[PDB]
Amino acid sequence: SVYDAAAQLTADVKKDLRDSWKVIGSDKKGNGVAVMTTLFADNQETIGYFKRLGDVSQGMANDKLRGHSITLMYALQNFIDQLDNPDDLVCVVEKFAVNHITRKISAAEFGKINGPIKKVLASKNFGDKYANAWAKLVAVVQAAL
Amino acid sequence: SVYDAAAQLTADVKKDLRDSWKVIGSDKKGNGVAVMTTLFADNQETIGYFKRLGDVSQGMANDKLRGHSITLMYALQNFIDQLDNPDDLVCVVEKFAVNHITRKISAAEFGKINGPIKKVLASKNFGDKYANAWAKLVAVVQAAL
Ligand code: HEM
Ligand code: HEM
Repeated sequence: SVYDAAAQLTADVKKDLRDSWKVIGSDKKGNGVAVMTTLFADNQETIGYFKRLGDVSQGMANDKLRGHSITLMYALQNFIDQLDNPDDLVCVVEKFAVNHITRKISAAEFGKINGPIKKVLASKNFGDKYANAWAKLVAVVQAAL
Repeated sequence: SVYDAAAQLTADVKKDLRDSWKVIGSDKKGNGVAVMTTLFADNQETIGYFKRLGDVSQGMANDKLRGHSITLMYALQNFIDQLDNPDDLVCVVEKFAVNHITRKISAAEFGKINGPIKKVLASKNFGDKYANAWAKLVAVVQAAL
């Protein structure tokens, strides 16, 4: 249930998400591409899903990858801005869920993003505490897949 | 090209875009739904394209329409944030262009959004000057369609 998952976002979790987002969200282009490139390096078996982006090994130099990456960060910004209202968070999460259900992405594969996020957070000095907080948010999307 | 269209947005245009967005973008749920509902009211022929959203006449009550509307406002937020870097604005614009090209939305049809935006701006007292500024931004997307 996406509703039960959304309920797991307690006061403490929401604070950690906001505090860390102030930092990671300050450079959407750079951190977005870093998240994506890490995903492709750590789980090479997912590259096949992104054929539309072309050669993702080019990183920041790939225009399609950069556009996709920046937009991905705005999806996260969207989630963070809906933390105050469970009903609105749910409706936006289900919106992006569809975008992935159409690409045949399961909850298990969607979860492969936790690794990259934890690595990007660690590079900015945010440890496991924040990684776990973000994992709970990703869990809300997984519940809708 | 899309670059020429984007590279043409002047300082005065960007200023009016940012000033009006500070207001219109402050309530993404309320103004986003207002935009979508206005589009359906004035251009009833577009209703069929949004069958995935269900009964759009339900407005705010429709969770799918609400999720779509809030998300659309973040697409505009994305554009606004990339105004000072034409290279970044272009790659995000082309990304959203693909989303509509896949739905067979022509440049002319995409332009139907100008009416709704003009009316929403007007509801907050932003006149023709501001409406013209937004049509210039919508034109950057049309250059990609
Ligand atoms: C925090 C986690 C993630 C977020 C918020 C997210 C967000 C997005 C967004 C906003 C889009 C564009 C939707 C569209 O225009 O159709 C997208 C596309 C996509 N996502 Fe994700 N995504 C996430 C994780 C993943 C993961 C882990 C995978 C694969 C294992 C995945 C696979 C895809 C694919 C295949 C596309 C289509 C790319 C294209 O052809 O343009 N996503 N995602
Ligand atoms: C200010 C201009 C507009 C913006 C910023 C915008 C933005 C968006 C975004 C973010 C999506 C979701 C893409 C996805 O996840 O697949 C979307 C979907 C869509 N848009 Fe637009 N759009 C605009 C104008 C229009 C207009 C005027 C039309 C109709 C003539 C149109 C037709 C569609 C359709 C049919 C969908 C698919 C909806 C669905 O089934 O989920 N858009 N738009």
